[PDB]
Amino acid sequence: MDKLTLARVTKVIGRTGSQGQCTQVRVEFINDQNNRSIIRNVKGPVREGDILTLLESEREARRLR
Amino acid sequence: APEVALFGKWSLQSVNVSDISLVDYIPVKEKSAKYLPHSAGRFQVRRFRKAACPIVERLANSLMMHGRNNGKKLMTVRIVKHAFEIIYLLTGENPVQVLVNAVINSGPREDSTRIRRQAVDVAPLRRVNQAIWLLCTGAREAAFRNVKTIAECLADELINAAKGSSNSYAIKKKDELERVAKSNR
Amino acid sequence: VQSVQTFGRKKTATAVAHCKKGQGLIKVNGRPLEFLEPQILRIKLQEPLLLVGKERFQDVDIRIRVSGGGHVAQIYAVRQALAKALVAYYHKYVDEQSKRELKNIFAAYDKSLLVADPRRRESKKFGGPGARARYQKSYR
Amino acid sequence: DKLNNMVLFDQATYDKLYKEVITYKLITPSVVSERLKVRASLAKAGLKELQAKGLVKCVVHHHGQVVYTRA
Amino acid sequence: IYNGKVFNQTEIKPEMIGFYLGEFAISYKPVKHGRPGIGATHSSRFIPLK
Amino acid sequence: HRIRLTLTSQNVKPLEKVCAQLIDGAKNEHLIVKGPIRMPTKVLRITTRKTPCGEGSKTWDRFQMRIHKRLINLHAPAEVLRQITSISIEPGVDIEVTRA
Amino acid sequence: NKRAGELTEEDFDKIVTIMQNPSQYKIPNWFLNRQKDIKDGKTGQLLSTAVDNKLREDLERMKKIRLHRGLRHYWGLRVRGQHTKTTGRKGRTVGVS
Amino acid sequence: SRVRTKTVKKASRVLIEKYYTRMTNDFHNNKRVCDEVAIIGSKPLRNKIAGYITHLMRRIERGP
Amino acid sequence: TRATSIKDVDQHEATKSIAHFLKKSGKVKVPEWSDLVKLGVNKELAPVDPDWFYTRAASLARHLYFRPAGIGAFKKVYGGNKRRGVAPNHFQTSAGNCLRKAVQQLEKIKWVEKHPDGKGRILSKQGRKDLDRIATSLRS
RNA sequence: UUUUUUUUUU
RNA sequence: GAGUGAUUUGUCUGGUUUAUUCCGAUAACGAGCGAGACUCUAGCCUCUAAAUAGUUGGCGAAUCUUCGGGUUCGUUAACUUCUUAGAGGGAUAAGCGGUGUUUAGCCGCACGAGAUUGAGCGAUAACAGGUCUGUGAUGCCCUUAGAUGUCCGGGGCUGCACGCGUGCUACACUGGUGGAGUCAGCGGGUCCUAUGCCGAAAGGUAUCGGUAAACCGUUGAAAUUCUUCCAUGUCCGGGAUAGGGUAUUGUAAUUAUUGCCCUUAAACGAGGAAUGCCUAGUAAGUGUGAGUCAUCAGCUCACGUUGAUUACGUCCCUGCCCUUUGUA
Repeated sequence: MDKLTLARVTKVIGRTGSQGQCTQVRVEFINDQNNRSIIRNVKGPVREGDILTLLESEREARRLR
Repeated sequence: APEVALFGKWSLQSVNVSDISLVDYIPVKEKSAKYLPHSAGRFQVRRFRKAACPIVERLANSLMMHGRNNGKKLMTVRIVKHAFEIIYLLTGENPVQVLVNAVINSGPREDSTRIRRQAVDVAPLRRVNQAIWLLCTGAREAAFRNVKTIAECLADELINAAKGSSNSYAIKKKDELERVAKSNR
Repeated sequence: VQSVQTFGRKKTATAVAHCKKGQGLIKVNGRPLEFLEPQILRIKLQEPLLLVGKERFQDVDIRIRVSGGGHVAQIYAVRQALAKALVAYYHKYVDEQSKRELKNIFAAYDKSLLVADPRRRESKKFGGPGARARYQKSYR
Repeated sequence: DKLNNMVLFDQATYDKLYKEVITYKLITPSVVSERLKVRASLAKAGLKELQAKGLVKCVVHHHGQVVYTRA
Repeated sequence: IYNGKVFNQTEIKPEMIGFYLGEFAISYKPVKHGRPGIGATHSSRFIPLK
Repeated sequence: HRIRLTLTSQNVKPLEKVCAQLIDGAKNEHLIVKGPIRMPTKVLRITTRKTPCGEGSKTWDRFQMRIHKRLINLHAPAEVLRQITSISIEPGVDIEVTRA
Repeated sequence: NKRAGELTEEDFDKIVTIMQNPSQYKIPNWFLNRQKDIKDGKTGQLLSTAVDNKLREDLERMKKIRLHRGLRHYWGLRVRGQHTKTTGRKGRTVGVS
Repeated sequence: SRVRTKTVKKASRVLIEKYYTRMTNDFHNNKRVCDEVAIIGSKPLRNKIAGYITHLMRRIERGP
Repeated sequence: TRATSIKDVDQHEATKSIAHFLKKSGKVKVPEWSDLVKLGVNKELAPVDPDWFYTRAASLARHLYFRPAGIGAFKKVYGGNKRRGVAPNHFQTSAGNCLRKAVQQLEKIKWVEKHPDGKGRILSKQGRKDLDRIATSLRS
């Protein structure tokens, strides 16, 4: 059970998925002293400044090639 | 400047969005404080223009589905009006606040994609979009071949969704997606 | 005789508002603003008055004549013509400061109150029932 | 299973209408019909009587919906 | 009464009053069906190449 | 009296040329001339199938002919009409005079 | 605006009398489902099993006189000149060989 | 899209080479100049030429 | 200052009051077949209200207050969509006998005149008087 | 992951 | 230029563009077609004009009035805001920020009515694609009066165990039924038909006006809005099938032309495997006009009214374009 972590989107890496439906983005944790910045895959239209709510924050998306 | 009240009855300035992520995607107050949820505007010229549409107008827009009811925005606005009256008369608080809480609680926070599936996060805009879609879909199903009117069904769906109770259609579907997504981690 | 004449448009509906010096009257096709169908779209006609203040309308007689289009389009044309008529009156017989204030309130609330929406129906093209949709294709 | 729903008020249901229903926060023909197993037409006919007698307040009186509340 | 091909002989009974002559000389033959042929149905359109 | 000049044409340029010539003639003769009144143009549309058979994609040819009509009102009982009407003339424009 | 159960028996008797004698109570002849009967010439409203009896008699009359409509009726085909190639199929698909 | 065709580009180059003095860095001035300096059969074409001429002036100022 | 003409009141209330006045006057002779007919081909059942004639005449007078017309025009005014069963709906005019008889009764009560140009019916000198009186009675 | 065929002459 | 030659290069490494669109590099130089430009169309706005378009008044008249006003016709001046239709302007990547090879350009902002409105046209080279049943376009073949010419009378092209395609109507309370109340546009007419009278309707009858911004026609459309009853019942959903009567078109209605009235009231309870169309005034719903038309629209071609959900991506499926590569 990982705490609900809020993370703001710092930049948009670009589209991904079989049909190009997901968006790979870089997120930075909001309430974090170290400012954990990781890469995530997002469903739906996302832009810079959007705050995502990760149910679990340990997972990391494979960087786009 | 006079305070703008939806339908001239409900105040908008006393509405707050709990979800920080959805604060800027649920337009209620300030520039979005509109007397009627029927404003003939262009919210699809660019990508995120729909994010500026008032949330009540989005509800009215999504309630006019199943082509039988396609284009009847006046009927849909009346339906939302009566549903809001029922909401206030049944719960006690601002029906706009009830709708906002339902939208906050009805949007999934993790979903699945075909990249077997892969669990992914949900952008705030899609989280709001699905919230409205699930709520309207729940009301529509409950009122089909049922004595309960659409306004009564809509009122019940919003109330249960706002409370988070697992009797609303939207909450059940929201939990279904998250549970399935949690498997595809 | 202090009088101005403006117009509003929407789809095909067009409304012409003649606003003269008067005792605070607003009549659309000779009918009051409180008995214009559809009922639900009456706050749309009242919106200019609600935002600006009835006190800035009670000094004029605005007679509006609308034609073309449908009910909703005519309601929008009428409200646009009302707003533009008040602005034109305050521009031609009241101070530019008040005219600027009026424009500021109207634009802050709704841009369509002053500027016409340029959307019009797109022509149907053969091979389909409408502008974009096409007749069902059978491949066998 | 079919809704064996009565077309006119049995005496017991009639008394129930004056005792219980008047206390409901939300009063509508559909809810009273689902409660007392009465045709919705009867439900709103009886609610008109309740309004005339002054035991309920009308909040919405649309042709597509009627809503009453406890007084 | 001519039916298009032959003259159908018919006695006029009193019960035929108020009707047309053509109603008593059918112009076609009642259909009795015949074991559908090749073209019918989508499965039976294929002819082997060799 | 009101002489009505009806000039009709399928091409705008010759029609307006003739109309301007008549207006100039009337003004030169110092007549009471009523400016060119432009009647709404009449559009005749024929939409046909392009193919001479029934085969192919269903494509349609949209033909249309336009007719423009101009009205000129004159208060001229003198024979200045004869002159102004006779001098100006152009193919493709048909003019008619009425004693309204 | 009354439910049929709240009616007494003489109400039904009155209504039935009117139904069996509509002409008496100023119901015009154009309101009836059997006007100028081909056999009797009387104009009345057929009720209850009379409708089925008259349908039987009509079909029997046409079949006996060998009218085209009656022949089609007892063959079981459509009688109002509709296309029967594609619609009205209430049978079983028949295959090829 | 917003890519200027060789027609517009060549016309702009000839105009700049032949009337450098009259071409300022203002679109309206360039448009008015073109109206009398060249015979262009289309107002959109003339405006495209004038706009590209202004864009070329901005670079000419910076360098060759 | 307001509510001095039919145009200043609610048209539904205006027609209701006019029908009440016509019924009370006791001078309108209803056709014998009033309880026997439909009000146009597009309708399936006869009118639910047994006093539909008075309401129809009230509506006719109210509309005559707005524009002159004839029997043919009123047939379209009261016409509507006809459902052709398994084929698409189409516009259908209403019946003409009821309209004609109602207008003749309105003439009998000296409420409707013939057009001075002889091309329709116009609300009469007394008709305008009575209708304005009903409107100002509605007042509020 | 699976994915075999296409008569003769012209 | 390169190859004996078929053939290449020009017609590109790269960047960019909806684009062989441009920038640029370059054994090629200079050109053409196509694209673009262009024509029509939609905006938004200023000069010309309007007894076939209208307003603002002035003047008569007649209603109400809370007495201060409202509504209404019938008409002689001022003016074109509205209407019409000519002539023009207006937007262009032009201004600001970022980015890019000092480019081509791209993103965002501002200004603005608008920062890609929709169509038309549309190359080289082809297909044994369709059309001899459009043609006084046509070769060859056949036939030419016991005709395959032409006309006349009947019938058929609709015939029904069945399979498929395009569709219309529905399965219902976001509804149906009776009222009440109201808003179009494209366009048509010698045939449209106003308006009186009769008729329950269908329709009948006397005819006005119009060959038309003049009359039909202020084109009183539907969906939609407000009310009344109905309430989850195949029922007031649905109106297939069938009986009787009845108008109208036409020489003629049988194999029911179509419409009207009463009656009968079927399947259908949201539709399997599959599969179509679609990105904003669009989809969908909704009606209207025109073509066909003596009569007959569930079809097509257009027009408006009400009016959204989703996305602003990708090459995963289906394909397309360019380059390299392999090929029996």
